[PDB]
Amino acid sequence: QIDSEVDTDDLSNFQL
Amino acid sequence: QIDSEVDTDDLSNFQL
Amino acid sequence: KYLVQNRVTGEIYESAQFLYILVAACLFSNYPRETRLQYVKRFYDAVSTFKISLPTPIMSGVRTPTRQFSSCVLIECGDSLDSINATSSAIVKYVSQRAGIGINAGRIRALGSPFHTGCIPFYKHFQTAVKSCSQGGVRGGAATLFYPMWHLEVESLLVLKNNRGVEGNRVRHMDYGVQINKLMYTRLLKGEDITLFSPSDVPGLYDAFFADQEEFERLYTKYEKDDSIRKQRVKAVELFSLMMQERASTGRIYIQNVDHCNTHSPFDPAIAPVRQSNLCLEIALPTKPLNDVNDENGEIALCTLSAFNLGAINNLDELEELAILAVRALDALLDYQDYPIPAAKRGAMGRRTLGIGVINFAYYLAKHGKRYSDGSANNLTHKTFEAIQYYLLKASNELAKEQGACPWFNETTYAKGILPIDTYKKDLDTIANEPLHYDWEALRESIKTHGLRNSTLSALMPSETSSQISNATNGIEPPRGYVSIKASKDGILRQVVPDYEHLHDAYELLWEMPGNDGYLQLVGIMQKFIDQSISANTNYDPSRFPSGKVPMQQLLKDLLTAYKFGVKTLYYQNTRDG
Amino acid sequence: KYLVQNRVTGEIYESAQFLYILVAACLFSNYPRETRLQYVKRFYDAVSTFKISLPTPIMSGVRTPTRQFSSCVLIECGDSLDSINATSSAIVKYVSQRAGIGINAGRIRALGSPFHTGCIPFYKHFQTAVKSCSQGGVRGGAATLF
Amino acid sequence: NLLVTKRDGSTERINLDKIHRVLDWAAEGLHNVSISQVELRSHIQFYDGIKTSDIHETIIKAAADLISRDAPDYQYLAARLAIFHLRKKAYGQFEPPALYDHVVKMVEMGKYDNHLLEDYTEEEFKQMDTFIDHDRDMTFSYAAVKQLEGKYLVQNRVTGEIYESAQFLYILVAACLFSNYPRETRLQYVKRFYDAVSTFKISLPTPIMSGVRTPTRQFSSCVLIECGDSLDSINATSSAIVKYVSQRAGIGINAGRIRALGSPFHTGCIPFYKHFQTAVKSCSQGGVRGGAATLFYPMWHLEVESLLVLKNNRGVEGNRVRHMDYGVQINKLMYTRLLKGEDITLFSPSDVPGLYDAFFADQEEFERLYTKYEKDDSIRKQRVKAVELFSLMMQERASTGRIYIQNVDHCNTHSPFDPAIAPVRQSNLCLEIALPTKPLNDVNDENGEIALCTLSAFNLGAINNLDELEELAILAVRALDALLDYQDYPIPAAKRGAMGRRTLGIGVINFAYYLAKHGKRYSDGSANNLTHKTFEAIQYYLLKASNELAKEQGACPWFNETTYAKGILPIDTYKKDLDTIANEPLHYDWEALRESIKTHGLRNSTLSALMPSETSSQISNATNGIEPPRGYVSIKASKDGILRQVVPDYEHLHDAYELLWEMPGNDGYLQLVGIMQKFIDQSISANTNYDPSRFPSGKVPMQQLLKDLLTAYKFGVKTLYYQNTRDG
Repeated sequence: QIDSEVDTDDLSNFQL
Repeated sequence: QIDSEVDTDDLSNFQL
Repeated sequence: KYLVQNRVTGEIYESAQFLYILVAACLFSNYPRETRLQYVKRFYDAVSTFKISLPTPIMSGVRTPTRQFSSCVLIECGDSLDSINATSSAIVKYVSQRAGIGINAGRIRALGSPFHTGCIPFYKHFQTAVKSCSQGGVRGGAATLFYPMWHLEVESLLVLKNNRGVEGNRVRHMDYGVQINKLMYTRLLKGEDITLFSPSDVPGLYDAFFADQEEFERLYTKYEKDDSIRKQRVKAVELFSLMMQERASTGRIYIQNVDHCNTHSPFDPAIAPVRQSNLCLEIALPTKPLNDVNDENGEIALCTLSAFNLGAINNLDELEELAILAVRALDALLDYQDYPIPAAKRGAMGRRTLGIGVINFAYYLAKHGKRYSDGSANNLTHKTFEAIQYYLLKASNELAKEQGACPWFNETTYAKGILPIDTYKKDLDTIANEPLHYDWEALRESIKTHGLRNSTLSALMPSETSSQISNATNGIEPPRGYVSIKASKDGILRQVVPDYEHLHDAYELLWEMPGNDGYLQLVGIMQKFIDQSISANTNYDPSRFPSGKVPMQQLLKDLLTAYKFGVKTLYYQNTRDG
Repeated sequence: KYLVQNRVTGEIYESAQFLYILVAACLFSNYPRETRLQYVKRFYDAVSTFKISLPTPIMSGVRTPTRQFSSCVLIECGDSLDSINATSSAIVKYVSQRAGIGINAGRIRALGSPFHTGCIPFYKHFQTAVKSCSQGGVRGGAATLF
Repeated sequence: NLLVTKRDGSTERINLDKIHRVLDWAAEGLHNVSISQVELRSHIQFYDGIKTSDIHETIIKAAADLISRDAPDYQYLAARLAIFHLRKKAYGQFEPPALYDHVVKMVEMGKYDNHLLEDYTEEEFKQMDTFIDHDRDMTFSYAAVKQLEGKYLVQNRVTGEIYESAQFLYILVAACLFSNYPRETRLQYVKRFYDAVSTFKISLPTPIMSGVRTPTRQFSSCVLIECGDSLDSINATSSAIVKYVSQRAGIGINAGRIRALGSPFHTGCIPFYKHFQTAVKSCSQGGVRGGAATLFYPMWHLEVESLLVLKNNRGVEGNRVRHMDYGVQINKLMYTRLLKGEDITLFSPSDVPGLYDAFFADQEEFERLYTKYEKDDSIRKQRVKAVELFSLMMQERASTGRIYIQNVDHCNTHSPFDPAIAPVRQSNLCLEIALPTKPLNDVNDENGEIALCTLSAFNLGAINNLDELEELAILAVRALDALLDYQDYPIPAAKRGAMGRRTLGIGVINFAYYLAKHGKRYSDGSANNLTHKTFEAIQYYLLKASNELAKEQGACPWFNETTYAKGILPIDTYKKDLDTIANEPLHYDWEALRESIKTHGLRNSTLSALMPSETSSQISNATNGIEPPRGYVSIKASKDGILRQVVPDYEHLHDAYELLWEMPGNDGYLQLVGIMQKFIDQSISANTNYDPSRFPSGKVPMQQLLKDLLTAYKFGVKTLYYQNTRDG
């Protein structure tokens, strides 16, 4: 199974 | 699981 | 699989060197007498010494009375019954000849549109077309179906191979490719909404999604604001999580970054956009919907494949001769093979698209003392794939001088003097410093002037059969173990990785990788040069994570890493069992 | 399912005798003026006094802009891919117009013949063609295969 | 290029040399650690525009992922990197501010208690700052830092902001607890206590370590409540439980007095037990998460057969109370019926005048009353076979692991308390606490007594010799005694217990490591004499510290209720069978101490108890309490990754260690517990352990379960805590 925990603040840093 | 076999004669020797 | 034989009596009629020599003889048979047997000899030498690998249909059929050699077909469905029927008919014809199918069904309008009944019943009909020539509803015939992430029915589409649901909402025996661009990912990063639309309700949106990112954002936000347009709003974090959950559980929900496929592409997206991929996610070619099986205005994309054996070459300059042999052999096959559907002949004769990849990459890295996971192979990979693409382009450019460029060469970025070295994802500059070693400026002018015989030359496919015959590691993938095991009527079939004796410590096995970062950087570096895409895998070992469960955080991180390094597609997700 | 109405808004536009007289008027519209209204009256009387019954596509549709009135179609499939595809395409077209289908697929060669894979995968394909325009699973599209 | 986003928001460029230097710093003195390996693994995860905090966390995790038994020093590489990251996150720089500047800022913010600025002058804070060695932050393992970061250090839960570092925690705990001391000794005590805790010689419980220096006064984590046979007492008990569990306390509940089903209270114990369970879990997330209790009853209770099966997961809902643990109370007489293969008669306590009291206080009076009531035909009773009752208990103990034993005779014949005045009639949640209680008739009943105990532990691996315990006992006893006057008391009856008896429970951690470095083991009797010597020293020096505190500040108000007050010592009252398993002589002058105690008293009615540990031992990288480790490497799940901890000094001692499942049986461990109990004031959270694979057909015989139970009794073991069964 997978852990559904998503930290959106951790992702908000990323640049595409 | 556990084996329910109890030898009371083996215990009767013990001193508390 | 290979040697000419009688299925019924079990009789075998040839040996391997007769196979190799006659494939060579057939493919080069129309060549002039001054060069003919010279090409035959050199091609024979190349294949018999495992430097070039050919696909099974060629290896089994070239020299025999058959002309069925097309194994890779891409069909785009239009939003009409006539196109749905043409698509289904074309699938049936091709799967009867053993082809894998890429189906674009993203244009089909959503459930409830003023076609009322939606995509899923039509998807079911594509699935039965796909399996129409299969043993018992499964054995034989395979497809991957493509749709945009913003489709109004996407939430229903994402769960189509979830084995726990009602039958009228499940289409489990096709794989799926979800199409994404920068804008979708930005909504994820910002924690905002993604608005879902039926393509029938949003003029120009679908086209712009592939061809023009500025025009997509202008139209998207415009339609988001317009209250008259039917729409559903969902959280970006929720939609992405659902996709990745289904990707993780099935291993067969794929990703196509459609912007990358069109900004970094041999094709001018204003004329010939890349709007889908194939079954295995490495092919990236223009298509056009049919309104009838025999529609002459349609375009079904076809691609002929082969591969260089990176473990069989002593140095990269050997690729000059090998590219000449490979390109010419396959270009000859295009005029040789049969075309059951007019629209597919149109694609093949118009663009003459080829997809030449590699095998034995892991062994190649091992013998150079490099690894996947640590960045140590970055510069070597850059050097290697420069050489591959340079020499492939040089071979096709020279073939064009000799025989003429492809009829639709003018639809390529190549025709405009644009090269993959101009259009790659610039973030790659931060992960490799390897200089170009070949004269791309000269090639640029030579291509613009004399053209290319073939609109595409390179694509990185998976391998199994081909790599087994050369005792090569599979495609670009690290091996799972030192010994491979296959079940056979003749007994347990074992194969040991090439040169285990000397290189066992140099090899990096699949599950020895601490993460996907290093492999994804290597794929990005390859993609700088590759014309089409790469069948890139993601891999996760539950035992490496707390409580034995892979976090959604990491799944999304790797997805975003792939995008940032210009990765065009994502193929299988592998999860270690245990 | 008979009276002309707005399915979205719930509005009913006509009443039963207007349906009957107009079905009569449309069906006999191309008759010579010498006999036309005579046929219209007699047909109107026949249907409105229940002596003749007509199918729902005629009853709901004749008088409206639609010309889709076929509800009963029979298609025979030949033993070739071209015919299988033609048959499938024909089904899809007709089931989108609400038709019931009779399919003769008995010509299709058996599993293992010198089409190697047999009848059933193609039967499955005809079923999806039948259900291609149905709610989502079963609701709508009907066929009998022979 | 690779751009890096700073803490402000500006994009600087990546400094690989600066990262390499920090890693070089963290690697100082460590062996078998590769900096390039850490760099390779983390730098592949770097992307253009990655922010600074993320680079820090990436290399920390990279080091953490390389922790193994072959390379244990990665534990300290990762920790130092984590410590470095925690400094910047709190102070904006590696070097912490001056203590005074730190305290003023923190009081301003409302994170520290303002009494700190009242009780100490700026100049005293300057002086305290000279005691501090911030480089002691470099002595924590990775598991330790994680514990500090998550549970200990003052922080903001919502924003994730961390406000202090570990040495500020240690110095201010010291400063708060010794704040009422006179100026001539004050900062001397502060310095020595600080040194003791910061060098891991003394371990403090989580509520102290997290809360002492902050505005909170909730530090009570261990409460013992006795329920009387009335609705008024049942209601008072429930109310007191609710108040205490809202403050995060573990509960020991004595409900043995509640009359049996069918008594002329008609409906029995179980519905009331259910009500205690909901009181216990009244402040818990979803019916389980938070709040914990162990409930106690005598083996001879009329409802015992129903009570034994309360956490059996296969039964009807109205006969199951599964989310409390249970402690069955037994004495010599019960065991004798087992040995003789006779009956045990069950009674409702309401039907048997004086029986319940005698059960704890007077074994002769118990046997006189028991046999008397057995003969009396007018008394309601049920008879069962002793072999059957014991087997049912041990079956449930084995299946759940959470049916506990209390030998109530041992708890009262070998006890700091005179059982005629202040009998020990229950234990706590974890079975190491053994204190007098009195039922309440109302929440605010001033005649009730709820027992409370403040805990700590000596780190046996951090002391170079046993005489070091003299100073450490002084520090530990005085620090905790000060906490008693410092902490809040939500229930009057609990304040009565704490102020009347001033009970402490100081134990040990790192016992297994201690035995390993002395080349001894649990299972073979080789540690018997060393254990006797060790626990003599612990108890002697604890008593000496409390005796001296009594000279200085006065003995506890209820000192006269102790056996100590009568000139009776644990060395007079221990189970005599211990004489056969150890020959180690007493090394300290107990006769002098005897007279000194009788004359000057003890500040604290109890001093010692052997509790389990997890958090505390992790922070010191110690083995847990007195338990042998299950393996060389411990694993915990974390949002930050897999958390590993390697047993102390694995490199040199891996062969000297005896892992839990390497023990052929429980005999050796039980003898060690018995030897400890000779000296310990309260009890010990003693585990029993069984590996099915060691037994024929893979099943643990009831014969062995009973044998070990009887061995425990014979060596004077007071309680039995968890039964562990190896899975596999």
